[PDB]
Amino acid sequence: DDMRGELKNCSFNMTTELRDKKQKVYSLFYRLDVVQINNKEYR
Amino acid sequence: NNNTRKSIRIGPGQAFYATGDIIGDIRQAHCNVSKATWNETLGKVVKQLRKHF
Amino acid sequence: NLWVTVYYGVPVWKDAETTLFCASDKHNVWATHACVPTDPNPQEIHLENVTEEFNMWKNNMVEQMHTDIISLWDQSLKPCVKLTPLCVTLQCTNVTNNITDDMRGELKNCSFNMTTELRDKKQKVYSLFYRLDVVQINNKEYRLINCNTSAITQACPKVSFEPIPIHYCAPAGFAILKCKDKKFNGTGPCPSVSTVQCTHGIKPVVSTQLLLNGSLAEEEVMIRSENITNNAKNILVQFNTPVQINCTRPNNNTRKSIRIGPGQAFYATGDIIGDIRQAHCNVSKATWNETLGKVVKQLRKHFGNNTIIRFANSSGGDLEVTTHSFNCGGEFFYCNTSGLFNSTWISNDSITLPCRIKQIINMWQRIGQAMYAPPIQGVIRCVSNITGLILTRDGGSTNSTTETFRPGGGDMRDNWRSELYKYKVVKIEPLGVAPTRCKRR
Amino acid sequence: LINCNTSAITQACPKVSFEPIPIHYCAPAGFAILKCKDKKFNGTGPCPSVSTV
Amino acid sequence: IQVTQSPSSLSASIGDTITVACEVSQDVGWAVNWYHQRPGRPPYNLIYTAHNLAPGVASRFRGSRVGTYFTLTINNLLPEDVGTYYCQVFDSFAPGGTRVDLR
Amino acid sequence: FLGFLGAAGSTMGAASMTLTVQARNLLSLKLTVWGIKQLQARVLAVERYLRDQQLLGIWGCSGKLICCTNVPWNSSWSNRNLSEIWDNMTWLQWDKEISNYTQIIYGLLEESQNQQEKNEQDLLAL
Amino acid sequence: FLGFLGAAGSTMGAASMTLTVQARNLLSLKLTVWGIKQLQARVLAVERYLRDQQLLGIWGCSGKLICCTNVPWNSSWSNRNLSEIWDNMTWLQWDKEISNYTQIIYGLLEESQNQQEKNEQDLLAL
Amino acid sequence: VRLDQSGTAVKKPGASVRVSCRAPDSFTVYRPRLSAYFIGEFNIHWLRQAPGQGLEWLGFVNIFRGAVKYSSRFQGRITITRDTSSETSYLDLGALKADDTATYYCAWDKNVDDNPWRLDSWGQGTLVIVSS
Ligand SMILES: *[C@@H]1O[C@H](CO)[C@@H](O[C@@H]2O[C@H](CO)[C@@H](O[C@@H]3O[C@H](CO)[C@@H](O)[C@H](O)[C@@H]3O)[C@H](O)[C@H]2NC(C)=O)[C@H](O)[C@H]1NC(C)=O
Ligand SMILES: *[C@@H]1O[C@H](CO)[C@@H](O[C@@H]2O[C@H](CO)[C@@H](O)[C@H](O)[C@H]2NC(C)=O)[C@H](O)[C@H]1NC(C)=O
Ligand SMILES: *[C@@H]1O[C@H](CO)[C@@H](O[C@@H]2O[C@H](CO)[C@@H](O)[C@H](O)[C@H]2NC(C)=O)[C@H](O)[C@H]1NC(C)=O
Ligand SMILES: *[C@@H]1O[C@H](CO)[C@@H](O[C@@H]2O[C@H](CO)[C@@H](O)[C@H](O)[C@H]2NC(C)=O)[C@H](O)[C@H]1NC(C)=O
Ligand SMILES: *[C@@H]1O[C@H](CO)[C@@H](O[C@@H]2O[C@H](CO)[C@@H](O)[C@H](O)[C@H]2NC(C)=O)[C@H](O)[C@H]1NC(C)=O
Ligand SMILES: *[C@@H]1O[C@H](CO)[C@@H](O[C@@H]2O[C@H](CO)[C@@H](O)[C@H](O)[C@H]2NC(C)=O)[C@H](O)[C@H]1NC(C)=O
Ligand SMILES: *[C@@H]1O[C@H](CO)[C@@H](O[C@@H]2O[C@H](CO)[C@@H](O)[C@H](O)[C@H]2NC(C)=O)[C@H](O)[C@H]1NC(C)=O
Ligand SMILES: *[C@@H]1O[C@H](CO)[C@@H](O)[C@H](O)[C@H]1NC(C)=O
Ligand SMILES: *[C@@H]1O[C@H](CO)[C@@H](O)[C@H](O)[C@H]1NC(C)=O
Ligand SMILES: *[C@@H]1O[C@H](CO)[C@@H](O)[C@H](O)[C@H]1NC(C)=O
Ligand SMILES: *[C@@H]1O[C@H](CO)[C@@H](O)[C@H](O)[C@H]1NC(C)=O
Ligand SMILES: *[C@@H]1O[C@H](CO)[C@@H](O)[C@H](O)[C@H]1NC(C)=O
Ligand SMILES: *[C@@H]1O[C@H](CO)[C@@H](O)[C@H](O)[C@H]1NC(C)=O
Ligand SMILES: *[C@@H]1O[C@H](CO)[C@@H](O)[C@H](O)[C@H]1NC(C)=O
Ligand SMILES: *[C@@H]1O[C@H](CO)[C@@H](O)[C@H](O)[C@H]1NC(C)=O
Ligand SMILES: *[C@@H]1O[C@H](CO)[C@@H](O)[C@H](O)[C@H]1NC(C)=O
Ligand SMILES: *[C@@H]1O[C@H](CO)[C@@H](O)[C@H](O)[C@H]1NC(C)=O
Ligand SMILES: *[C@@H]1O[C@H](CO)[C@@H](O)[C@H](O)[C@H]1NC(C)=O
Ligand SMILES: *[C@@H]1O[C@H](CO)[C@@H](O)[C@H](O)[C@H]1NC(C)=O
Ligand SMILES: *[C@@H]1O[C@H](CO)[C@@H](O)[C@H](O)[C@H]1NC(C)=O
Ligand SMILES: *[C@@H]1O[C@H](CO)[C@@H](O)[C@H](O)[C@H]1NC(C)=O
Ligand SMILES: *[C@@H]1O[C@H](CO)[C@@H](O)[C@H](O)[C@H]1NC(C)=O
Ligand SMILES: *[C@@H]1O[C@H](CO)[C@@H](O)[C@H](O)[C@H]1NC(C)=O
Ligand SMILES: *[C@@H]1O[C@H](CO)[C@@H](O)[C@H](O)[C@H]1NC(C)=O
Ligand SMILES: *[C@@H]1O[C@H](CO)[C@@H](O)[C@H](O)[C@H]1NC(C)=O
Repeated sequence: DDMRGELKNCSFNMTTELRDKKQKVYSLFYRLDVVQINNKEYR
Repeated sequence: NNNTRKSIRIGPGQAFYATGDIIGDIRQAHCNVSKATWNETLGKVVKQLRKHF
Repeated sequence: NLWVTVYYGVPVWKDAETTLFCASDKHNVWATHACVPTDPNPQEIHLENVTEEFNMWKNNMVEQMHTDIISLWDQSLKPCVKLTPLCVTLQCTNVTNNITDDMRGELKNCSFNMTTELRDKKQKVYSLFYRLDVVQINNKEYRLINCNTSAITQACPKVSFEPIPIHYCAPAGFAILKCKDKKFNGTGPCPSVSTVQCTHGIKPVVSTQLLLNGSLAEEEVMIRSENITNNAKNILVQFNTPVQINCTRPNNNTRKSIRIGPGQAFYATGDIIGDIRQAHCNVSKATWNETLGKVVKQLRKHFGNNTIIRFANSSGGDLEVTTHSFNCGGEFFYCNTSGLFNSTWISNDSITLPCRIKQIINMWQRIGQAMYAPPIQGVIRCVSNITGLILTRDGGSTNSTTETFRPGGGDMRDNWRSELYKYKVVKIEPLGVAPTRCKRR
Repeated sequence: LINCNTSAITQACPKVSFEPIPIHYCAPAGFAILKCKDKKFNGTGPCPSVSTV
Repeated sequence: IQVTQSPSSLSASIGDTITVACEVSQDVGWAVNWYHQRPGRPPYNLIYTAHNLAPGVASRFRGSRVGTYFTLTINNLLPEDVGTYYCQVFDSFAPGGTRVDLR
Repeated sequence: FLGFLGAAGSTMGAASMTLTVQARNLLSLKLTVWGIKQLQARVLAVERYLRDQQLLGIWGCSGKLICCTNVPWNSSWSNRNLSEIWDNMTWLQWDKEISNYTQIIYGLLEESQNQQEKNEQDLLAL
Repeated sequence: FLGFLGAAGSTMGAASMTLTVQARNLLSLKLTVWGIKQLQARVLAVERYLRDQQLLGIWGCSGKLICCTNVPWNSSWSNRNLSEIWDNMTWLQWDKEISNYTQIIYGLLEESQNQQEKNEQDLLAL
Repeated sequence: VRLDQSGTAVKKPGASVRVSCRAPDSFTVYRPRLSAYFIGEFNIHWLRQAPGQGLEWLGFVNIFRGAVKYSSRFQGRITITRDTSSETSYLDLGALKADDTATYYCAWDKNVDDNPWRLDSWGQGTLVIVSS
């Protein structure tokens, strides 16, 4: 109950070894590290 | 939480260490302080603090 | 009776470790300009009656040299363009115009999109990369080899990689003891100690299997090893005579400048004028045979007269160890040297060694950084002396007298032990106390 | 930008002032600075009136 | 180089003091290492340089050098010491080893 | 004349004749590796000289290459004959066989100098 | 023996008896913050020691822990009795009450040393 | 240092075998004066133990640039290589014979001049069985 919304499962486009090639990967960020932008968009 | 460090290569020799999926239940990180010990320490502190007031 | 008398300036020294500053007699990688100008006439003083213990294997000077060389190599690289945008998909095609049999597939004609001076604008350029520099991705798609686990930084083209001799000079209150014994192996006392303010001209040449441009033994070929019984310690060989080595890069290479951003230039490899041949190092067959004969003659002492000595090539590993790698006029070679250590020994002609070229060099094996050597315009050609060997004896059964020796290396410290073998660092202790019949008034 | 094909610019930090502040160059101990007091001194040759600072 | 070590096997009761020999054919200085292998278990370093204890090894283990004659001495033997002993000199391992078991 | 450490292997008397030549060599840019090494070497030389100068000064022997004191020879440090020491030995061995007794000798020299000076104070005052 | 600053609270005479122990402690890598701080500290220590040694040298008292001079003591600085000073006072208060007259004393010391040395030269030449 | 090896392998005579040995986070060292993670000059030794027999030494590889020294009893059919990126060592034995049935161990050598051929840490061992 206390952990509801504290984690965020964020997936983003990230650059890879080959500069032209892009890459999609996901990671977990705590709610205090990401802010909403006005699923939803975060940074 | 039993966190996993997932290495994400964002460039030449540059690695960004991300947070992978957590194995098992996800709980709240917490700290524990003995109630009696903390109460005794607070009692000593308040006893020593009455002198200045 | 007797009384304690204090003396100042007595000739007493203890073994000690200290920082040694540089002195030397275009801008270079070693920053020899920063070295203080050495005296035109070095002072060398003969310490007769003196027998001082020496041990080059536990000498600090080799470690301090290693640290200084790597620090200089790193510092000379900081104000240079970083080729992080080069890690882009490459479209490489076979180069098959005026190429020989041995050169089939060793060079690649890669074309790639590259960032123009205007950030939004992009340009398509092409460059020539050796096969050892590019790896296939699974015409075909390639990438620079180190782009997976290293950031590329181009060596500045204007700094010379040539080894300028450097003298390691100890500060005041310290002395450098030079072992002048001509029959001195690396350990044991050296009863010919002579002090000098600092060492002779040391060229920090970077080679793996053959010791280039080094200092010669005075009388005969010497075989120095920490534990000759230990078949894992490298055997330092020093030649009493020099073995000359021609070699060159026959390709008429052209440096094409590609502007990859604001004030950032990447020097590519343009079309080669004329035919394309194989880089190869020449060694005189008779001279090499004579030197090998002297080496095996001096090597029978540590193993016995009736033993069979056989020289075999490198057993395997990375390219730097399996081949004889070194720099020559700004380019890094990787020479096979399989025809050198090939004969076996029991009780005009030249040997052509096929070499290969690399541009991505990761000397010192540093995690995260690698160097891109810019191509050298014209035909490079250098003449050097093989003044040493790095031999590693194999094991063997107890039923065999055949001791197989193979070229080794990799550890640059072993290369620099062959130049700092005769020197050591001592700390002057000028206070002495001795009983005397004098008593203060 | 005219720079773009010959150089890379770094913006001067706006908070640092380019205004000239007088600064005195002082020699270490064991060294002295000789100040020529001649008002007709053209810069070459002897200076009859020398004062040290 | 040839290295020999003896006896081939020995049985000792709890708490006894036992020693094992490892002879080298040539002077090698102190470059002798001692290894413990429990049955069905990977070997681990026991003594290095013939007189230095490996980390985690109890002080009851002692090694000594007599010219070309090397000895590893066991004090107050305990059940976990059962197994085989090997002495290493560079690339040479003594054949067979010495199996030590409770009596 | 032989030079710096010229008489290192010579006898005691010959070495003592020429202390000055080793005495003079005890003392004689950007933040580059060579520059910082040079600076550290310079400072190290300065401090190595000054430690020795301070030690000489405490014993009341500053400015004198050879200085006699009032500390008796305990004869346990070395009972060797004077002729043997000063004609058939080098400074290196002499320092070799007194490496452990040096500190107590230095302390005796320090205390003897201090008391000597205060004694002088009384006489100069009276 | 008490150690460095051991006799800090002692009387004048007892403190002067052990000047050596405080006298011997005035004198005793990359460009990292710790390294640069170490180098700055080393240079500061060596310069402070040499400033003190030079200041002693000007008064012709180099190498002497306790040295006498030839300038009279004007009672304006301190008129206290000697017995009280040397038996019922510590060096801290003594420096406390003469902090202001130090410079003129140093100047008198320098002038007296120069004049005495010139007189000695005149006598040596004649 | 912890060592991890591959699982059991079953092979026929004349085949080839590859056993992996991974030593995570141990291939790199921090030279302090030089201020970077460099690949240390470690040696990974490869040893095998026949059922009920003593230990036998095969060969070792130098992590720095891949220098290899091989026992003469196996020269010509043995190959030891390491991958600095994955921090793993590979043993490649060829022309396997029925007597090669043994538990193959990979060992860690700090390569310290004062302690020659110290095998400080050992893997769990890998059973390689060959039969027809
Ligand atoms: C061992 O020493 C020899 C002699 O010092 C080195 O050969 C020298 O190599 C350099 C470049 O590698 C040559 O300099 C170049 O000369 C050409 C032609 O004059 C010039 O166009 C270049 O701009 C550059 O100055 C130098 O001439 C050459 N010396 C000779 C041939 O006598 C050799 O490289 C050394 N071995 C090494 C470093 O492994
Ligand atoms: C914090 O944790 C430590 C150890 O995890 C606790 O110490 C233990 O306390 C129990 C009592 O609950 C004893 O039985 C154990 O012997 C103790 N072990 C050690 C190693 O100290 C400590 O009590 C905990 N404190 C709080 C406030 O939770
Ligand atoms: C083999 O190498 C070892 C170690 O380098 C040598 O052992 C040293 O021997 C000297 C002899 O004077 C001792 O003073 C050292 O303490 C030893 N160091 C050790 C044991 O770490 C040994 O002498 C060498 N033997 C041969 C035959 O080369
Ligand atoms: C190395 O030696 C080889 C032969 O031993 C040289 O190759 C010859 O080069 C000349 C040009 O000078 C040609 O005319 C010959 O046909 C070549 N012989 C061959 C290819 O077998 C080579 O030039 C030498 N390299 C040097 C001296 O740098
Ligand atoms: C390396 O190249 C040099 C050229 O600089 C060779 O020296 C020449 O050798 C020939 C013999 O074939 C002589 O006729 C020339 O007079 C030499 N020129 C000199 C000394 O300037 C040298 O022989 C080559 N080394 C090898 C092993 O071939
Ligand atoms: C050392 O020499 C041997 C033989 O002289 C080389 O073995 C050859 O390796 C190549 C691979 O590049 C094979 O294609 C050949 O069939 C092998 N020949 C044999 C086994 O006789 C070995 O590569 C050489 N080592 C180096 C480092 O060059
Ligand atoms: C170093 O040279 C040797 C011989 O000069 C090379 O070994 C030969 O490689 C070719 C390549 O196919 C084989 O056909 C030969 O059978 C091999 N042996 C001989 C005696 O020629 C070796 O490959 C070279 N090392 C390299 C290229 O890295
Ligand atoms: C998602 O998480 C946020 C926490 O910032 C919370 O406010 C929101 O209600 C959550 N939405 C759902 C559907 O769980
Ligand atoms: C986060 O989302 C990814 C898919 O984008 C999924 O694979 C992963 O399991 C998720 N992690 C969670 C829900 O903790
Ligand atoms: C990555 O870019 C694609 C391109 O349209 C987009 O569809 C996708 O949502 C992006 N992924 C993100 C923003 O995580
Ligand atoms: C965390 O997960 C790993 C497997 O990834 C497991 O080995 C470990 O025991 C787990 N830790 C706990 C505290 O359960
Ligand atoms: C703390 O202890 C005092 C006296 O023992 C008691 O009066 C008080 O209620 C206690 N408070 C808590 C929070 O335990
Ligand atoms: C490489 O390819 C380019 C075209 O992308 C061509 O202009 C050039 O001549 C080629 N060079 C060689 C050596 O094949
Ligand atoms: C091009 O070179 C590669 C070497 O990397 C070779 O494998 C390939 O066969 C060559 N292509 C042709 C058409 O010869
Ligand atoms: C450059 O980018 C264009 C854009 O699609 C592509 O068609 C071309 O193949 C690229 N050239 C390379 C990767 O060499
Ligand atoms: C990068 O890719 C190359 C491609 O062959 C591979 O050999 C290398 O091991 C990779 N490095 C990694 C995954 O760190
Ligand atoms: C080296 O020289 C010393 C002294 O002459 C001698 O004792 C020793 O045997 C020589 N060889 C080695 C490998 O130390
Ligand atoms: C190479 O050897 C020649 C003599 O054969 C000599 O004159 C020359 O100085 C040597 N070059 C070096 C040591 O760099
Ligand atoms: C190399 O090519 C250039 C043309 O760019 C020419 O001027 C020069 O003479 C050539 N060098 C040789 C050795 O053929
Ligand atoms: C080198 O000398 C040996 C001496 O036995 C001889 O067998 C061999 O043929 C010689 N090699 C040559 C001259 O190339
Ligand atoms: C090595 O020597 C053998 C004969 O001893 C010869 O057949 C072979 O070609 C040689 N290898 C070379 C020259 O690379
Ligand atoms: C930069 O561009 C200007 C014109 O915009 C030109 O005159 C100048 O030569 C160029 N500099 C280069 C290409 O280095
Ligand atoms: C400055 O004055 C000196 C006076 O001697 C004279 O020699 C010198 O030529 C003058 N210089 C100029 C620039 O007039
Ligand atoms: C070396 O010793 C001999 C006799 O032992 C002596 O005559 C000679 O003077 C000594 N050397 C020096 C430089 O004094
Ligand atoms: C401290 O004061 C007492 C009494 O005044 C005295 O006896 C003692 O000697 C003093 N301490 C020292 C170190 O002199």
